[PDB]
Amino acid sequence: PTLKHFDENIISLIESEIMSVNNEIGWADVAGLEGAKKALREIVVLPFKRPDVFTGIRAPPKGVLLFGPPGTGKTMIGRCVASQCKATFFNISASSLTSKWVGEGEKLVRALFSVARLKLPSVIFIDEIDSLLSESSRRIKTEFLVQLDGVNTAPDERLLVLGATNRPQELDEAARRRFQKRLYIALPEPESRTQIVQNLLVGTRHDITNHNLERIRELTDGYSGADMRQLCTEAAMGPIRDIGDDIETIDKDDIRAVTVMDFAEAARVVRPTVDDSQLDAYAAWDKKFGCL
Ligand SMILES: Nc1ncnc2c1ncn2[C@@H]1O[C@H](COP(=O)(O)OP(=O)(O)O)[C@@H](O)[C@H]1O
Repeated sequence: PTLKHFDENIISLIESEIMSVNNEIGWADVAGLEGAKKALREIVVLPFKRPDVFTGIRAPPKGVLLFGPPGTGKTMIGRCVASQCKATFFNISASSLTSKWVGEGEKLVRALFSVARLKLPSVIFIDEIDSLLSESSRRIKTEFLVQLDGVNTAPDERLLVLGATNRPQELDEAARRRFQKRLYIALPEPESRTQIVQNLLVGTRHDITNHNLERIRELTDGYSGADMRQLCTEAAMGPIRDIGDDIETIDKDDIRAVTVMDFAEAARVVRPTVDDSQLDAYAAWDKKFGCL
């Protein structure tokens, strides 16, 4: 707290639950997405590392839009991107703005860009940004565009706004225009899905074999990484449900290992959250608006 003065509660709200700083966390736990990984590195990381090189025609975009089905790790992708540029991270939802924090919001959208503005390099992550760019809602939704044109008005500032959306087909020309680059973050590849599962099972007693991984991969077509997590929780319930009344007395170590059937059954309960008709409406939007 210094050099600036809004309600001193706004500032705290930022230090407390927007402002974040994570060092040297690479891509860790973000599975797959090689395409997008490459691009973010080219368009944001490299530029933040060498602003002496990336000027003139080699300037980075000030606005990148990540879009795709929900539960594809978009918010963490942002956290890693920030971590590799050794940048101050600012995570914030547009719903937290247009509901949890209204009236106060417009004053906060301002203070956000001010803080960011002096923690350079800074990365501002706005989740569900399509709501923000579509009432006190309008008062805020305006201050926002104000704030974000300013970003396109300071030349040598290492300040990127990173916006994420599950509903890109919901952004008009003037909206999409604020985004030089537009990255499609899509559902886990088959091999990605099983890496997730392996992360999620660490610390849980299980007999999952590589041959099993393959069966799981086989019946988790269309699953997001969030579904995969749902899957694992449900699968882990198998042992739990085999008990009954010993439950309150049983040794946790005596709990049956998680097995492939656990997943096979789990899969029957936990189904993909994305309708095939949507994956197309994404691919269509992407090939006509995305940096493919
Ligand atoms: N590489 C990945 N791609 C997609 N989802 C992942 C990945 N790694 C982990 N997840 C799962 O996704 C969930 C959170 O997704 P999130 O980062 O909120 O995605 P989005 O911002 O696209 O909604 C976590 O519970 C996690 O288990």
